[PDB]
Amino acid sequence: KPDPPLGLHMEVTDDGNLKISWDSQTMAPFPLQYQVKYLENSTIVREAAEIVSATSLLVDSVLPGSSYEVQVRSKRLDGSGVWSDWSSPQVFTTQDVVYFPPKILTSVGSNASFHCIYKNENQIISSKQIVWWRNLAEKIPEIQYSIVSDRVSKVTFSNLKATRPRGKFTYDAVYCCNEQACHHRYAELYVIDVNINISCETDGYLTKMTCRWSPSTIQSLVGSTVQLRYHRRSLYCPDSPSIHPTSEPKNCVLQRDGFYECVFQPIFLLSGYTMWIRINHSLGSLDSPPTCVLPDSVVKPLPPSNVKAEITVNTGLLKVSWEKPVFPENNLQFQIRYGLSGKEIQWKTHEVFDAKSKSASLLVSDLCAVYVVQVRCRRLDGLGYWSNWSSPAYTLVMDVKVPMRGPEFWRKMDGDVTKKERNVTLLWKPLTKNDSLCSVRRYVVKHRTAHNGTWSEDVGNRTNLTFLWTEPAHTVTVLAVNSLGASLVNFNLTFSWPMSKVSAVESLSAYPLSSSCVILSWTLSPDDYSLLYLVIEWKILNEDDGMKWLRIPSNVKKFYIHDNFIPIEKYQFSLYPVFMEGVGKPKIINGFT
Amino acid sequence: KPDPPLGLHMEVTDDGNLKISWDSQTMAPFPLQYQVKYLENSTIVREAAEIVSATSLLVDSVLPGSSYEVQVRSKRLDGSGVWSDWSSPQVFTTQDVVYFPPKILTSVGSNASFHCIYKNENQIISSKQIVWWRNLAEKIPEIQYSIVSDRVSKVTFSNLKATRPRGKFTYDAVYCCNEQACHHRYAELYVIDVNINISCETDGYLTKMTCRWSPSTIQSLVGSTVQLRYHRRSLYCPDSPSIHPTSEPKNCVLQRDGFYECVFQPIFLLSGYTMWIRINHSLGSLDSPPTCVLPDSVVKPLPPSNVKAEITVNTGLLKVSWEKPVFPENNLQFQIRYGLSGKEIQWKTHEVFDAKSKSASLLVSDLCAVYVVQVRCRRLDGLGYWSNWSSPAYTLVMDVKVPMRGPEFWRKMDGDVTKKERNVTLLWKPLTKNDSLCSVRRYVVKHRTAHNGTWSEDVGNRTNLTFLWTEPAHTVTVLAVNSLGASLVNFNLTFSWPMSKVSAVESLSAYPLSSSCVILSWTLSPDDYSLLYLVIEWKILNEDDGMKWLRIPSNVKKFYIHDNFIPIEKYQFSLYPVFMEGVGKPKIINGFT
Amino acid sequence: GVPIQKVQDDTKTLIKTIVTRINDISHTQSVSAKQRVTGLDFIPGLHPILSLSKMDQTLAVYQQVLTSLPSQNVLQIANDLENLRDLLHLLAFSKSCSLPQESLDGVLEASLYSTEVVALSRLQGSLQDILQQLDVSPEC
Repeated sequence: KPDPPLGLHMEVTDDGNLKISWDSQTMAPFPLQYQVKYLENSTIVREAAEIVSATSLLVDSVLPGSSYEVQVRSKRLDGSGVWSDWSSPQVFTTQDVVYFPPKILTSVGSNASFHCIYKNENQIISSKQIVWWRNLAEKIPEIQYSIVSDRVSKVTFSNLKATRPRGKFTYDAVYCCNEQACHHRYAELYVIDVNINISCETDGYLTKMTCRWSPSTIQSLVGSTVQLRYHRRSLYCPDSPSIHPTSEPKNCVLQRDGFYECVFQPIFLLSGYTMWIRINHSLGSLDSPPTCVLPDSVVKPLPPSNVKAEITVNTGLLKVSWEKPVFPENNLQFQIRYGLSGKEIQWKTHEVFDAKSKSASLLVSDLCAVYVVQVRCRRLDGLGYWSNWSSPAYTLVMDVKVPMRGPEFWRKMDGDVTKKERNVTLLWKPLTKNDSLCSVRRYVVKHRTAHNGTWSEDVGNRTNLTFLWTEPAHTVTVLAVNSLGASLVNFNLTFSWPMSKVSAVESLSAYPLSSSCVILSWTLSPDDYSLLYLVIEWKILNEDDGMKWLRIPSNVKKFYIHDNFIPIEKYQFSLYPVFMEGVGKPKIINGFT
Repeated sequence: KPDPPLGLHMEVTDDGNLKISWDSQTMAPFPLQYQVKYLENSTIVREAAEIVSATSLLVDSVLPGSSYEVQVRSKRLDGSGVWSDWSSPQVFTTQDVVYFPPKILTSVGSNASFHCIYKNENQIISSKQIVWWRNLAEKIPEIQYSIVSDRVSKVTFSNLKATRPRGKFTYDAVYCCNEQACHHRYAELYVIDVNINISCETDGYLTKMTCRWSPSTIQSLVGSTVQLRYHRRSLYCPDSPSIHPTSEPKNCVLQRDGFYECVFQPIFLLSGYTMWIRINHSLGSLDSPPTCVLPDSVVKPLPPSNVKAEITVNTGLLKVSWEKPVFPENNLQFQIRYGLSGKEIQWKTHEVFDAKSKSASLLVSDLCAVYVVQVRCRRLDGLGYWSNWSSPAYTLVMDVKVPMRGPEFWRKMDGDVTKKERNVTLLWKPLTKNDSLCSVRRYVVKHRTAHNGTWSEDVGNRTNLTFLWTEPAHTVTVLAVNSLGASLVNFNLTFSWPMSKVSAVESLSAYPLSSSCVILSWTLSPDDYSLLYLVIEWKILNEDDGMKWLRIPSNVKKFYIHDNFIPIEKYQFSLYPVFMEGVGKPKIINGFT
Repeated sequence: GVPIQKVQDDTKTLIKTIVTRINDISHTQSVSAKQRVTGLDFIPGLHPILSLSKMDQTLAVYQQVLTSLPSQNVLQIANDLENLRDLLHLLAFSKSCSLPQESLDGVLEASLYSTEVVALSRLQGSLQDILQQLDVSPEC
């Protein structure tokens, strides 16, 4: 005799039906026939017993606010069997509202519809009187209504815009009502921002796919698994990205920024990857809009490499040489930023429009000053990004030419006035980076005499040289010899006693602007000889030392003398005119400082 | 038959009471009466036996230097019970020297009485022979001495003072001695300050309560237990701060700020918490004045959120906007600090008394520099805390209004005298923040001629502009256009050769006041043409550059020029009179500085 | 001993505070308070609460309802309701008058969201009504 049925279960469907399912006799090695009686204590009481060979049954068009008592018995299907006892009756009580379906879980832009059975005083009202509201806000437009039956009313939503949140809820609430009076139960519309832009990037070595996406929206409904789904089409991305039936999951790892990142190696450089996010929920499943990516199109450009900067020979231009990055092989324009080497770099930009030019040249103000120069490249069509700046290129401090100008020198007299041969001590000063390039190896004093002729004496790096002047006329020139050669411009100063008495200054005056500022003016006589410049000699009046000189152009009547003068000591200022034929007769004045 | 009694113990009280206790037999379901025998092995041996229904017995007047032995047996109280076996005896021995009491813990203004039974060579000396000494330093006056008995010495302190701590001795150590013969025994009299200020703060969400308090004074006694005790009374706090008999301890932990801080969570919000610090000391329990609080009154005022500080256009005020925090809900006072942006800031402060004002306008010296502003708020009644200063708020540099007065511009001549088309270089200076208000976006030079009418060419940010003047007359007006418009008051300058020969100055002279100041004197001729103003043009004589001009009112006769004057150079003072029709002929003099 | 004016001001401040704090929960403000919903008729919604005993039994029922909902914010609001009920007992003591002192699970289980949103907006209404009639000489 068969065992009475066990595990009776029954559920109200989305389409407003009832499905009854129960556990069969596992121990029975023979088929079973099931008599299931339902007592519908609805607005109309209907007790009816149906027969099923399986464990499933359906009842259609449920009446709202109704009881249901379900009973099941079983029997041996084959042979002279005996019907078993009833199972446990179970009682359902329906409510005033029936939904078709209760809930929908979907994405943006879909088409979602509901139907309603509204009871009122056990009278199923006309569908013309059933009207919906979304979370008790406003009446759905009439064009979105429909009548499946006079009792089953219908509402439709096309072009579903994503449900912008209202509090912690993740859905729109819905009640369908007999206009002004209706029931407690609430229908849920789960729509979220499913259009997501997962940003995928190729590594600079073309061995890695890294994909990041921020799930800022999904972390509001719980109990749903989330994963990355993808497929690989053989070559390139079809213009319509869609989910091919074969799909595969990818494991991904969360980071601190709240983004999930997915790491892929090795990479198919030309296979198109159709990718999306799968969200498996109890209600159903959602998928983000499939997007196809081709790896070579998301490659971060690589910096130019093997960068050396050097000052061009005999021109002073900044030549920068580099090697093209391995990828991509397409034509690239180069933006080169450059400036001085230091804490602050006055970045200026050079534009190179041909890829084959692995080296270029630019203009700089200083020709041995260290610089910081970097290079970046972009694809010619602009399809891509800007590569990282190249290795900072530095320029070496080295002379490129011969020096431009020789040092300024002046004479000091040693010996008595009467005796002919006097010790001329030529004192010059070290040359800055404006005329001496950036270094000088030595100074050479080239003489010029009517008796001994022209001879050059090397004094090395010294700024002084004492030589015995003997002849009535003696020109002397000073040349600054660097690692490459002698200075181009070189002042020539002649010594001559007959022209040592030639006066070229009418008047000389000095005023103490400050302790470190002595302001000097002079009026010069009409000069017959070829005058190059003048030499200001200032010293404390009536002393042997303190002797100091500067080279003034003869074209000016001004000179600022900036020196640590002693206020209590009066200073003797001597202005010496310089001619081709010889040093002229000075003008000597005395003034305070 | 009942079991023999167990758990015998004996103790001696302060006054000299002998307490004997034993453990009652719980296993017996009937009351028990105990026969207890005690043998006093004193100087005279005694033995006695009593019957008590309870489990305790008292023997008053414990004899010094005496032994006591106790034994107990039990019998059923109701019915024909049988006496149980005698228990295990307990033996104890006593001591000699006595104080009443050994120590006293009290506060200022108390009436502390002390007594001592002092034993000298096994003899209790008379109370007149016992002398009390404060810390063995100063004898206590005999007016405070009293005679309880010949063998009990008494001292009294009415209206006590605070026992100021001497090192680690917060108490006073009284020594009662045989005049000059002092024992080592002493009595400790404590006075301890317990006044502690407690700061309590309710969270910013109304879920938990956090209290902080500093044990500043109590960090002088160790070995005692210091803890916070709280009692929750159903509504509010009693109007008189008091100790309810029932209370509980609260777990609180010290933190690095020096304040014990502890949290109640979740909170009973209008349900009054009466707490105070209990200190179980060896002498008893010192209790801080019971402080009761209603947590709602000590909620945190949050720093106000979303404050925007900007510049009001067309009015030049500093606008600040904000919203009230989530809590509290009472009226609020607000404090605002503001100043110019920078590493250093001069904080100006203002306060708002009405809570309805969510916006404010303020006056600031600088109108168009970056400003940093911070906000804080407190309960208007002040029953709480001052909020942390808000995040810095930065204004945006926008022009307040169109400029007021236009720039002063002058002419520089380039070209031959006969060559009519001459380059006029208009030179002006940027306006001050009083004229330009915030900034001048651009300069527009509007020209005027009888041929081309009036036309303008935009200059940019440059203060110099060289234009080719060709016509016999040409008017120029420089307009400083800000983001809203041009300057209101502007000057027009006309260039025209035929009346450029018009004389307006009779006599001109200069005097070198100093190397930094020079005085300019002039007397003017009766002007037929409208003399708007003059333009003093000073430059290095017999030179081209060094050219500097200044505009002078035509209604004055004296002027002062301040510059880094060069006393060597004679200077060409060219006072150019300016007319409505055009520039007049300069008055040119030469003079040293 | 007990200053009654402080109690009226604290009562008003706490009511206004609870209503605004619950007012920060955004989804309830857009829900019609007066709209009738069949099934939650046991919740003492808008139905003239015109006596001290009716206010007390109303807040008692509201307390019993809030006690079963597992949210922390509502738990403290329920604590404030406790302080308020004890305060109404103190107010009746001030005016001299005695004050004496199931199906929730079914609606909580079948429709918790609807039940909560309505229960809360009705609570806000009850407090707004008591406030609107805490000056027209309240009587026991």
